Amino acid sequence: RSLKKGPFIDLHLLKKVEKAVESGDKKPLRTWSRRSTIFPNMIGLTIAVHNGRQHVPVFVTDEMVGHKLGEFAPTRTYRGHA
Amino acid sequence: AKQSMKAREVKRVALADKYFAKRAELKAIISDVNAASDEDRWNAVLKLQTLPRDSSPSRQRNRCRQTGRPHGFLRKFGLSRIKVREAAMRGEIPGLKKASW
Amino acid sequence: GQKVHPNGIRLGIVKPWNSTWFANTKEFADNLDSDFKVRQYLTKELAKASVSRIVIERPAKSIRVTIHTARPGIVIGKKGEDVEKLRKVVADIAGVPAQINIAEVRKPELDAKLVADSITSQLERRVMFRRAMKRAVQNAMRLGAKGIKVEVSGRLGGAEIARTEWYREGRVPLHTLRADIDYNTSEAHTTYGVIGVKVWIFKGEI
Amino acid sequence: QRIRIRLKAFDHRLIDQATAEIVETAKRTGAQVRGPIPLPTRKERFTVLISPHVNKDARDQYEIRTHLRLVDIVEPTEKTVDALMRLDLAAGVDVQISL
Amino acid sequence: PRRRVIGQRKILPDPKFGSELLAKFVNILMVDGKKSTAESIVYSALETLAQRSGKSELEAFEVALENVRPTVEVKSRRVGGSTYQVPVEVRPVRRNALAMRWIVEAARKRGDKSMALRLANELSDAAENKGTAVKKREDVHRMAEANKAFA
Amino acid sequence: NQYYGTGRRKSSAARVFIKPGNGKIVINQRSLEQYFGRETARMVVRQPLELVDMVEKLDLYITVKGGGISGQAGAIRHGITRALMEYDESLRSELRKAGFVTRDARQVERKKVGLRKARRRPQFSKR
RNA sequence: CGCGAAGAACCUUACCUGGUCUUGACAUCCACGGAAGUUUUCAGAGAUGAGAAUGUGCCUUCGGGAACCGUGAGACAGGUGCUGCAUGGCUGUCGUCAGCUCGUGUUGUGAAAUGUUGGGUUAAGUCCCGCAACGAGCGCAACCCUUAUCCUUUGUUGCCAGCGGUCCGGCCGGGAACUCAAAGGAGACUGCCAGUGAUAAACUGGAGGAAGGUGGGGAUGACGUCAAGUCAUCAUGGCCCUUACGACCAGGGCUACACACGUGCUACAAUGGCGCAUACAAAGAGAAGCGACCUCGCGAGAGCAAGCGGACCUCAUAAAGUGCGUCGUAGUCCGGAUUGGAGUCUGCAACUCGACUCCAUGAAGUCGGAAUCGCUAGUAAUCGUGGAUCAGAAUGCCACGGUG
Ligand SMILES: [K+]
Ligand SMILES: [K+]
Ligand SMILES: [K+]
Ligand SMILES: [K+]
Ligand SMILES: [K+]
Ligand SMILES: [K+]
Ligand SMILES: [K+]
Ligand SMILES: [K+]
Ligand SMILES: [K+]
Ligand SMILES: [Mg+2]
Ligand SMILES: [Mg+2]
Ligand SMILES: [Mg+2]
Ligand SMILES: [Mg+2]
Ligand SMILES: [Mg+2]
Ligand SMILES: [Mg+2]
Ligand SMILES: [Mg+2]
Ligand SMILES: [Mg+2]
Ligand SMILES: [Mg+2]
Ligand SMILES: [Mg+2]
Ligand SMILES: [Mg+2]
Ligand SMILES: [Mg+2]
Ligand SMILES: [Mg+2]
Ligand SMILES: [Mg+2]
Ligand SMILES: [Mg+2]
Ligand SMILES: [Mg+2]
Ligand SMILES: [Mg+2]
Ligand SMILES: [Mg+2]
Ligand SMILES: [Mg+2]
Repeated sequence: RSLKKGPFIDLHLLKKVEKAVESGDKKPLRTWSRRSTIFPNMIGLTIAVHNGRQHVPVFVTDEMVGHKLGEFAPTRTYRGHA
Repeated sequence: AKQSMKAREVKRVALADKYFAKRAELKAIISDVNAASDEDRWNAVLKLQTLPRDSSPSRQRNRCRQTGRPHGFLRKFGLSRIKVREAAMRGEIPGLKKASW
Repeated sequence: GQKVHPNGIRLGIVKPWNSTWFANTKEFADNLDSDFKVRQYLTKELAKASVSRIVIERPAKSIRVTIHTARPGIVIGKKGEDVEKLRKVVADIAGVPAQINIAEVRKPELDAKLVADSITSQLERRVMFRRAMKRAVQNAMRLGAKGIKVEVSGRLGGAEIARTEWYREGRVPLHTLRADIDYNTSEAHTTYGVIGVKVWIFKGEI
Repeated sequence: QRIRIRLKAFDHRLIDQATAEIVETAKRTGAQVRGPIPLPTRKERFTVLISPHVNKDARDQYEIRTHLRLVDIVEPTEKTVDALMRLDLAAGVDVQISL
Repeated sequence: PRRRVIGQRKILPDPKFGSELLAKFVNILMVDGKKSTAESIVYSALETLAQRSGKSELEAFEVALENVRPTVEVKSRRVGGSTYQVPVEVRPVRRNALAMRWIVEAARKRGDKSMALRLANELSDAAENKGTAVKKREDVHRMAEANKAFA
Repeated sequence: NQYYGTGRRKSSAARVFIKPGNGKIVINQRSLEQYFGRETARMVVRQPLELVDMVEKLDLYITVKGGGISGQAGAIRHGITRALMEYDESLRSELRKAGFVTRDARQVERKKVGLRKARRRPQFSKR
């Protein structure tokens, strides 16, 4: 776990989220920053997170706050062995 | 070892000694415990990403000088485990000799 | 079986290092690197000078290089026209003022590095390896060596299957630490590949 | 007032020559030399894989031996300290001067 | 060894009693190089034995020991396609080591609380010809009589 | 006067000073029982002075460093023996006959390459 | 099969998805234009594109070159692409086993033999005898390092016997005795004695001695064998790609999980668990480093900050042990896996995927089938400590000491 001396979100996405809040809800905001945490300003937005080869869409709700963006986009596919 | 890799390492070293080792204040004396818990700290944290992904000294793999071998490095000589033995044996390394005890 | 290399098994018993400077952990890695570059450069452009040993000393500040060659005229040149060219070009490779000596080997038939590269040169000119091999052995033995063995290996005479032929004669006690055994290796680059040459020369005890 | 100087070399034969030479050089200048003192020698040790590939179990062990000596001059008259600056110390030894 | 005629490493006697037999016993009982713990177990159990069996501290140890020493063992020898248990007489020094080893191994497989209490009870009933240690001796002798034809 | 002796063991080195008097034993400014909590160490230290029965006739001043308790007890016995030599020099044979003169030259063997210990090799499997 | 890898979050990275470049990320050659470097804004995930400040360094023997940047076109670059059955170099293995050969002579039509066999002896083709063989070489042994005893020299940062002082601390004066440091020597040779043995070689035993028969350990790997391994350390013959099999970037992956095997660690308890007190090491490392004392925190750690390129300071309080108390044979006051919560630290960044801390939870496990592995003495077993790699990240590897 990181420190209580600041959470971590990247600039290139912090600009996009704060630019997209006032202009309403639109097509999902496409990103690669799996490592940026989720802020209360994000609630209700739809973000397409990278998973190596696609941008899976996640709709942010109130309960997914404080979690990193990545953990709503699994990178491995597994359906059984037989 | 694929000259492209050698080129990457020299670029990373040159990029590290230009930005950081002087622009390491903003990761030390603003990420410090004080009353700057306002945007003073937050903006430094945000600024540190804008710098190039390199120049971070934690990104140089410390390859061998004569071959660029990424594994089996020895800091005292700067060579890999292969070239040290080869050069030790002809007598290029002062002092060094087979140890038995 | 793999043999221990014969030179450094004797370093500090009967043989001296080729570099005799002192340095702490800070610059040890960087003296070795400069020493590599100067040796790489000298052997690259003294190819026909028959240089057999390049010892490097690093006094308080400067660097001094001693060259052991069998044809000092070519490296000295007229009145020292080109040894100064060496000094000026060494000084910036090492980044420190340089001073080049030139030492001397009397009998090239009794130095392993000179024998080895002589054989490679003939092989690279398509000489029957038996002639080169059997000739170096007899030349060295009639000048007073107490023993010698040479060894070549790898696609000899343009064969399709690599072999290993070694001609030994005299006395070469590799297991005795008192023995003064001069050994050195060289490679020849044939149109059919590469051929390694190894030489052992035994000069006497203690 | 006293000068204290250390000698580091990679071999004991060369450090002996330089030590016995510096020590007598000062004694000529009339001062009294305290030493020499053989300090413990630092022996580094290295182990390296000798195959280019696998066979971890076949290694080779090397070492660097650093010999060390100490001499103290306790009445450095104003002809000794300078004189020491012009001695033919070897190449494989280095000196450390302390006042 | 095929040729070596081995000597014999010396053993220091007991500190308390000066016995060359209890030094072996402590060595047999000790584990993982903890000599002090073994001496504590042997001493405490020995003195408990002394006061239970009257007096005579270390010859109370001898009287139980003499009740468990084997006199003939069996050696398995393969003949030509069958094997026989040829019974062979035991050497003097081997008699003690066998007697001590059996007592200690039996003094481990009990339900008592401590190791001192565990060992003292074995040392007692062995002097009284009871216990797994003396049974081991009976079994070995019984096995070695059934093959007396091969002696 | 005082007579001196150096004895040593696994990794310890003891120096022992013997003086005529009554039985007094001091190890590193402490009494014999205060130092050696292990009772066999006490028996080892006293052994030479019970063989040559000068146990109540000598002061012993002893300084010990290095090693562990059993090594220190071993060194002291060797140091005592050598000093007790320097006292009489005529009671050598019987001190030799008990194995006290011999300086036990056993040392921990160095770990070797490929072995988990001095001699313990890893497990070997055919398949 | 804890192997390359002495350490995969990014990098490493060679693989995948997408976005990008084509004389190129690395080098030489020409032409041309700009001294370089800067210090900043936008777009972009970033590569990269745009743009605004910026400087004009030196000889000019006043034409350029310096060095650096950018553009053009081709010689070429580049390849962790294939072939270890085309090769070099390096390594494993039989095996630290005692063998493997040659010159000359002789025997045989010849391949070949002899020597090198035989009687003894040895760790040994080690040695002595005999002998159509006479000699020699590579191997064995010795020469090298370390350990075990003693002696000479030097005495700080190491030491303290005799002295005096003392705050009881070698801490002060002081001493060079002792431990110790590290240079130079002495010592061990079947050398001496007795017996056996072919008037032999060598064997047993004894003395003396720190050590006795190769004192202990290490380095040292003969001719060759496996077309053994490595074309991904490197070098290299042939073949292949050159708008891509080359180059740059972000994210992922190498950490998947029905299963099977190899090597380890922790346990199943009382020779033990827990709590308090308390002894005794060795070898190492340290400058973008080791970090003391003190204050804060239950803790990991935080704040301030001395000392040290080190026999001086720091890492760093050894643990088994020992004394007292408690538990009382129970899936337990054994076991500490898993999971929830809350944290610290490194690092642009710990979701995939770090280490550690505190609270809580308390799986399997009650000594393990057929079978199988290591070890002959300071060895096995057991207890801790250090180092390399390394921003962080060992139960692995390499070394050190304690009990034994
Ligand atoms: K090869
Ligand atoms: K012949
Ligand atoms: K190739
Ligand atoms: K990844
Ligand atoms: K297992
Ligand atoms: K493990
Ligand atoms: K992580
Ligand atoms: K429990
Ligand atoms: K680390
Ligand atoms: Mg790294
Ligand atoms: Mg150990
Ligand atoms: Mg294996
Ligand atoms: Mg292994
Ligand atoms: Mg990447
Ligand atoms: Mg990666
Ligand atoms: Mg033969
Ligand atoms: Mg024959
Ligand atoms: Mg021989
Ligand atoms: Mg013969
Ligand atoms: Mg040998
Ligand atoms: Mg003295
Ligand atoms: Mg093959
Ligand atoms: Mg390949
Ligand atoms: Mg892997
Ligand atoms: Mg610490
Ligand atoms: Mg139970
Ligand atoms: Mg344990
Ligand atoms: Mg460790």
